[PDB]
Parts: sequence; structure tokens; C-alpha cells
Amino acid sequence: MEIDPKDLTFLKELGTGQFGVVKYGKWRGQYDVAIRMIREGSMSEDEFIEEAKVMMNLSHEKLVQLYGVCTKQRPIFIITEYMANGCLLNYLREMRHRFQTQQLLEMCKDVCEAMEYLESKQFLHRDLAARNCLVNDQGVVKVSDFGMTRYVLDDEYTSSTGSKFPVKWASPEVLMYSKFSSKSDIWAFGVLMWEIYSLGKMPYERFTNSETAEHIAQGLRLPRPHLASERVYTIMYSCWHEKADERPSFKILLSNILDVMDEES
Ligand SMILES: Nc1ncnc2c1c(-c1ccc(Oc3ccccc3)cc1)nn2[C@@H]1CCCN(C(=O)C2CC2)C1
Repeated sequence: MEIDPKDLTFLKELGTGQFGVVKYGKWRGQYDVAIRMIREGSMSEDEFIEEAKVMMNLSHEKLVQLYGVCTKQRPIFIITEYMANGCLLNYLREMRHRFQTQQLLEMCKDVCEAMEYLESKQFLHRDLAARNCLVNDQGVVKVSDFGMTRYVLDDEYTSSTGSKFPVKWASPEVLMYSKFSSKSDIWAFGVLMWEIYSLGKMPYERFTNSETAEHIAQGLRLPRPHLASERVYTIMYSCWHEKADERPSFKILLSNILDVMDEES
């Protein structure tokens, strides 16, 4: 819903992100919130606003809840749930030896649940990666920056050959056909699981983007992480089938995850 800045407070700077500056603050006094001030010239604003209204109506425990926006001024403000531990990539790296495989599988269950809810709303992420996931005060992982890439103006960020495109999270049909689907979000989720169990290593760290794309096209798949059991690897590997229809939905994935977690008890 629209928010009157009268009801917001700026209390601390959290840093500038990929899609504009972000600050920590309080909404209506009692609500811990993270206020993003969108950059200017980066997004198709009207379209972006309408999609913001759609992502505002999305609610789920494992989705960074969106509380509102301030759009009748510029820069647009986006008021979101405050995730105290920041991006999942750095949470993974700072607490590298501070994790047990039970916690890793939990973070994957968290993400998979959020993506199964996004799947059921016919809403695509288009850029699922650890750098777009956040961690709260209790250690739970939640997805964020979902659907943001549909409205980015920089063609480097959007085109298949753009210098900033996340090829290393992209399915073959996204690199070759630009055919984003829930199956491409599933491929990306597979890569994300690999990030988690790798404790935040860059997939295909030393391959150039082109080299990665071609290797993927010819059958290359990420190596089983050291911290991944053969069952976890089987699960993240099923996301990376060459044929899109052969990949399991997020629901079937969540079921497999809970079966393995139960057997990991
Ligand atoms: N909420 C938050 N809490 C805490 N830090 C947050 C954030 C957001 C954020 C704000 C608004 C959002 O708007 C959305 C939400 C969902 C979908 C689309 C847009 C989505 C995310 N960004 N940052 C930080 C910003 C700079 C770098 N960061 C670090 O941690 C540094 C230590 C590495 C993360």
C-alpha cells in the first residue's frame, strides 16, 4: 500500500545496492523496516510501479514481505521487511564454519518454500541467486528482489549477452531463447542450492560468461559440493535437466527436501 513518508523514519544507512540505495529505519514507530530509494533512470517506473503493486499483494513467511511504496514522489521509495543479516551470500561467507548441514538444508527448504509460493502465483523471479536472498534475526532465509529484472533499462543487465547478465544462474533456454519460465527459476534454484552448500562460492568462478554458456550447452554441470550429501546433490542436479519439461516443480522439490531432512534426523 501507499505510504506517507510522514510515517517513516530514517535511522541508519545499510548501504547502496544494485537497484538503488537502502537504509534501515522504523515505519509508524513500531515497525522495523528497510527503505530502498530506487536509483533514477534505471527502471521503467510506471510499469515498475504496477508490478510493485502486484508484488505487494504477495505474502508468505519465506518471502521478504513488501509493506509499501512511496511513488507520488521521486525517487520511488520501497518499504520492505527488515532483514538484519543482509544478503545471503555474505551471511554464508561470514558464518562459513558456523553452519551445520542441517542448517544448510533448512536454508534450502526456506528458499524452496518461497519459490513454491511464487510458482503458485504464476510469478517469476528471473534472477534467483544468493545475492538476492536475505537473512533475518533468527537465521531464516527469504527471497527478495523478485521480478525486479523485468523492468531494468540497462540492456547489459537484461540482454542475453549483456556484460551484467547472470548467465551462471541461467537455463539454456534463457541464454538461447530468452524463454523465462518457472522451470528457469527452478534451474536457478538448483544453482542457488549449490551456492548454499558451497558456502557462497561463485558457480563456474573461473569460466568467462561465454565459456559457461557454451559448457552448459554441451552438458557441463556444477560439481557436487563437499558439504553436499549425494541425496542433496541428486536434488539440486534434478533442477539442471537440459529439457525444461523434465525438471520438477518447486512443490515436488520441497517434498524431496523434506523427505531428505526427515531422513537426516
Ligand atoms: N530489506 C533489507 N534488509 C537489510 N539489508 C538490505 C535490505 C535490502 C532490500 C531493500 C529493499 C528491497 O525491495 C524489494 C524487496 C523484494 C522484491 C523487490 C524489491 C529488497 C532488498 N537491501 N539490503 C542491503 C542493501 C546493500 C547491501 N546489503 C548488505 O547486506 C551488505 C553487507 C553486504 C543488503
